[PDB]
Amino acid sequence: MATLLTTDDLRRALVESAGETDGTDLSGDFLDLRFEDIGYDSLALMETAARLESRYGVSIPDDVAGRVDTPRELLDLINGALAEAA
Repeated sequence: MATLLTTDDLRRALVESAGETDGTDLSGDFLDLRFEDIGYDSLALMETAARLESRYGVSIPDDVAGRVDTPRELLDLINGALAEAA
């Protein structure tokens, strides 16, 4: 059945990596947002992915992690790798 990331799962990654709700409101849907729009660098995106990567046992290239403009594609990317697992 696999284990995919919901809006809460990915939200936590962003929030926890940034700190603790530091203006980073990913409450509800945040897929149609942009990382620059929410004050994120790819550096934090690495950290975001890494925290999830470690739990789910996935691995995404740093260059690919720090390439997503929208949180949607970050979710899409990890869920893609999650589907590459079983």
